[PDB]
Amino acid sequence: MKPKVFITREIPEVGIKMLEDEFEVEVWGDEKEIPREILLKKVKEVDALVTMLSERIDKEVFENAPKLRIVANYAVGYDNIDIEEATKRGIYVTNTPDVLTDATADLAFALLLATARHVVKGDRFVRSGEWKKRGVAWHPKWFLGYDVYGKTIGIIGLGRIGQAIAKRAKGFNMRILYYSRTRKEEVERELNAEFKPLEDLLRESDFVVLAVPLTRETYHLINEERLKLMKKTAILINIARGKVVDTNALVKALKEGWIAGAGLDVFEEEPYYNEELFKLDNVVLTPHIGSASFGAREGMAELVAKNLIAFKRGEIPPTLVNREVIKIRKPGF
Amino acid sequence: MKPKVFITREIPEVGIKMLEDEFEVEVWGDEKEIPREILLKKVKEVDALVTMLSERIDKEVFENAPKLRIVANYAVGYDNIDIEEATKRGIYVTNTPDVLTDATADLAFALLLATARHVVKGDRFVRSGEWKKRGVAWHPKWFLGYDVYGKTIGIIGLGRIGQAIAKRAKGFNMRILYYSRTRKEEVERELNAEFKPLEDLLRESDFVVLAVPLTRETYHLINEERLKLMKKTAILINIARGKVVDTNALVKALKEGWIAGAGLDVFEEEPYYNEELFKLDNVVLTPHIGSASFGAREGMAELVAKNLIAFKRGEIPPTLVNREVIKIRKPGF
Ligand SMILES: NC(=O)c1ccc[n+]([C@@H]2O[C@H](COP(=O)([O-])OP(=O)(O)OC[C@H]3O[C@@H](n4cnc5c(N)ncnc54)[C@H](OP(=O)(O)O)[C@@H]3O)[C@@H](O)[C@H]2O)c1
Ligand SMILES: NC(=O)c1ccc[n+]([C@@H]2O[C@H](COP(=O)([O-])OP(=O)(O)OC[C@H]3O[C@@H](n4cnc5c(N)ncnc54)[C@H](OP(=O)(O)O)[C@@H]3O)[C@@H](O)[C@H]2O)c1
Repeated sequence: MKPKVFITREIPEVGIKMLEDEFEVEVWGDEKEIPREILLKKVKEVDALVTMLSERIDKEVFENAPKLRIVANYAVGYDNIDIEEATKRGIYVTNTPDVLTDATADLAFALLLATARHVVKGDRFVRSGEWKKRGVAWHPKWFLGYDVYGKTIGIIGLGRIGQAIAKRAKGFNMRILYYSRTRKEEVERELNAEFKPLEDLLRESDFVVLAVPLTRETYHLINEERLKLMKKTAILINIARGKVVDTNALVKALKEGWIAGAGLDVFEEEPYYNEELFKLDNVVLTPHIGSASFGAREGMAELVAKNLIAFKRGEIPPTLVNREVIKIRKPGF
Repeated sequence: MKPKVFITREIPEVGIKMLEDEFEVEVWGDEKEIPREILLKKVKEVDALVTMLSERIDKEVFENAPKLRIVANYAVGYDNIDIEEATKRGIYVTNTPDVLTDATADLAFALLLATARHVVKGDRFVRSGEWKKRGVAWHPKWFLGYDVYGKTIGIIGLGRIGQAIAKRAKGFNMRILYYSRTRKEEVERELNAEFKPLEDLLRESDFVVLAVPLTRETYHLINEERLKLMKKTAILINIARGKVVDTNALVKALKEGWIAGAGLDVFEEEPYYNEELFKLDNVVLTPHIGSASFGAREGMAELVAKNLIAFKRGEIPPTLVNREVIKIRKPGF
């Protein structure tokens, strides 16, 4: 097991064990992200690298790692890596798609429902004792929320996660609108999803769910202008990336009644704190837990081991991101 | 509009307006439940009565209401009314089924996902600034929750709400088990739901959802013995009636790890406070808001008016509960 690999955070043990007999494994042990200073130092003799979304694996990193031929991100997204600079150095970059799809769609719907029906607020009300204090049991007009069944959901990014979200929406007999770079008719057919230019999707939707990678294009896709297109009753759900939304524009819309509420799993800076946003009652927040299900994180761990182990054996990584590097160099150490 | 009617709480105005031109409408205006003292006094000259879940419409009430010939409950459940004593006195009792089905199923699934994925907890963590304070952005083992998609759900009471919940479960490709008093083949066929004696449903389900009315039989159906039957990974969802569950047994199961967590919308006493339960992080609570969607509450108001207006025109109420009273006396004032 000559191949050296450094994992920047403690992923589920199943992945670690899978790599044991094939690699010399070292793993960062503190919960907080690893300081760059230390990282630059630990990547000197490594062949493989397993990083997290929060870590920025740019050019400076690839420089201090002369022997690094593969970087397996422990996420499906990969906007934290400079994939262009890596394809140049013949460095393979993998990710973990599909294994975390259901957990992320499951969380998107939890947010949609929690926001639409005020579960967080109602919980605080009960748990704090306030409900008991008030002496009121049940009231016709208390915590009135929005209907979900039969409503129109507009998925922005009908990819692996987007499609999973649409499959669930069918269970809520929703009318499914979606905006995406292309139209895959076999997908439109199976899900009964209808393409709509972004402006139309924003105008006709009761729930708008973001599920696109973060790129130059998607950066601030949801701005103060597009926020005005949505209905005053619509709710926005973001389980994509924090920067796909203009927080300031969003905070304005919520305070100004442009839309009804928001469920946010991601933010422009993580961790995040914003007194204004957090004062709001029509907002539900979670600390980037989209893929946090026992099953998903375990599957991610196993998929990363598969990619690194296939690369060892001179094979194209099952979930290789930049296939254009197959040319610059072939699989191996 | 000779007929007099007294609504015990301010239901959506659309219902009041519908009755305004056919009845002499009076409505209790405080938000807290009307004191019995005042109530007994207000029902003296009333022909119709519109009550809430919170009010106990027993014999003592039917007495002080010599003209009262119809009590429209503003709820689908009716365990708050002494239906027996009413059918005796020739008093028609109606409820509001179907109009609130979707809102309750929607809330039931919202609790399911929020408990499974720690939504409430995650929000407190983010909102309180604690997440920012700790310095960790994203961690492989943080807030790990349970998968929903593909899992097994056991619906106890496959009625109007139960079936709605099963329709949504299909959206999560769940395997649907269900315990109920009878088996309706056409329903099993449409939902792909499989009957299972209560005991098997409890051992095989990852999510147990209660949707039965409160009765002698269902009283404390979920006790310390049946809770031991559930998986240590299972989650219990109660959107039925607080007393269908033995809170004490539940609190025990939760602290002891007999089951993973609970999502509760109803309680044995409302409003409710319980320091032990509320200290728990694997419990999600909401103040009996199951039917609190704009559409549901509005449809309930309109349905109650349709019932009262049909009874006036000498017709059998569309959603008449106690049909055995059709004999004791015909429809009218
Ligand atoms: N919150 C969490 O815990 C969590 C968990 C997992 C993933 N995520 C986020 O979810 C993202 C997507 O995940 P996925 O697996 O579903 O990836 P994916 O399938 O590759 O992407 C989904 C869709 O985004 C579309 N898209 C890309 N750029 C677009 C643009 N400019 N305009 C419109 N549509 C665009 C893609 O269309 P085409 O492919 O046809 O161009 C694709 O249909 C990840 O990249 C990550 O940022 C968050
Ligand atoms: N939390 C909220 O905000 C909220 C909102 C609305 C309603 N609710 C509660 O939900 C209850 C059910 O609503 P629904 O419209 O679905 O009523 P439903 O359709 O009349 O009843 C649902 C099911 O319960 C079954 N059942 C009754 N007794 C049982 C027993 N002893 N063992 C097993 N199954 C039994 C019934 O079977 P059978 O057909 O064989 O009798 C039926 O299949 C309401 O009565 C109310 O208590 C709560």
